[PDB]
Amino acid sequence: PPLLPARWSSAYVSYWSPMLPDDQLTSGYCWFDYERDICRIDGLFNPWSERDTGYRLWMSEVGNAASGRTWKQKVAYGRERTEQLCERPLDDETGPFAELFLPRDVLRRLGARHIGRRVVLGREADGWRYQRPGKGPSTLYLDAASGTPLRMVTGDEASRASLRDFPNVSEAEIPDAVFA
Amino acid sequence: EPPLLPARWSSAYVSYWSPMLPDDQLTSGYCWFDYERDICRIDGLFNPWSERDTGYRLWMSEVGNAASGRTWKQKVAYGRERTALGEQLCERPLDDETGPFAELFLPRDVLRRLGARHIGRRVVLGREADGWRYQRPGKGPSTLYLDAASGTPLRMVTGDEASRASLRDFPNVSEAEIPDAVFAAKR
Ligand SMILES: O=C(O)C(=O)Cc1ccccc1
Ligand SMILES: O=C(O)C(=O)Cc1ccccc1
Ligand SMILES: O=C(O)C(=O)Cc1ccccc1
Ligand SMILES: O=C(O)C(=O)Cc1ccccc1
Repeated sequence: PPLLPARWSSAYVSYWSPMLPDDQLTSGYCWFDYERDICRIDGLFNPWSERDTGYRLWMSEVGNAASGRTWKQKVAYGRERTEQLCERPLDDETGPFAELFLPRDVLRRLGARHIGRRVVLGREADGWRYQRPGKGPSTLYLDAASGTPLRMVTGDEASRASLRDFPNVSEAEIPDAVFA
Repeated sequence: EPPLLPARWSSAYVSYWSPMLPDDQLTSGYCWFDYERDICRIDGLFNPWSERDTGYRLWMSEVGNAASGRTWKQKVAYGRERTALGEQLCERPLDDETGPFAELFLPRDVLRRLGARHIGRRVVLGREADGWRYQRPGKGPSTLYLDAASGTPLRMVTGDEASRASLRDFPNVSEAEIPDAVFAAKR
């Protein structure tokens, strides 16, 4: 069971299997620096009920596993009738952060098994299935050559699951300012 | 007289429409602009995009070099597929695309060269902002809202909001140096 790359950043595409009528397809960008033990994710939050809250949330989250504190910048997009979107930002938020969203050693700590191989985003990929504890199964697809992440499946794709795709992973230097 | 845009700026963006019509999408992504390099990068689900006419929803990363007059697009198609499970999304990378690129999506001097007037101040994204209104000759009006203290972009309005406009918001603009690799134009 392999590690993830020491640092990576990618656009991401986030969706569901199956796609139910109120499921959203979204995008953003994310950064994971495992040396600093820190990540950042910018995008429209998925899932988020506009039905129950009255709005769609855009979020930028900086999760610092070294200090155990996350920081969130938030904007709300509400629907009004005059039919328009009403932008309002919410308070910044902090709270506990036990580990990164994908810990570098996740496949070793949760005892992943190799389920086989799948073409994902036009690349050949290793499927690594592992059980989140008291939460359910997950599959992480790693590029079967470079070892960088292609797709993150949270749940069982055969019944119900979140999917996050990473189409342009860069393993390059991340400037300090990104995690300011 | 209107200001120049910041020499370099990058931000998450949220992209939408006024008014929101049935097929209109709210999307998000990230964008980088370097005016000394005469280059820009935008990553996101393309908005607007006709899934009805094409068969899919497009995610794209585009690098547009106004200096070399060339663009590079990385493309991934998300298609709907009927399945035993109801239906599911199928990702399909398309070929990378290259081609001509005339000018940056938001040129630094755009307010100056297109003769923008100061129409007032407004709070945009919780910040006091200056509104600059101008005409894109042969196309329609625009308003660009700039942070009134820092001069950075906050909201780009393409069209007239009270009838039909696209809105792009920039909630976390950074004036930090942009590493060269961001504009590498390889997946
Ligand atoms: O799974 C997703 O698509 C998300 O919503 C992740 C996320 C986390 C923090 C800020 C924005 C998006
Ligand atoms: O574990 C989560 O809750 C996540 O949001 C994971 C994730 C990772 C990368 C981009 C978006 C979401
Ligand atoms: O206005 C938008 O929301 C866009 O779609 C801009 C864009 C340009 C190039 C790649 C991705 C998104
Ligand atoms: O004018 C356009 O066509 C654009 O795409 C402008 C833009 C600027 C910043 C982020 C996304 C799109």
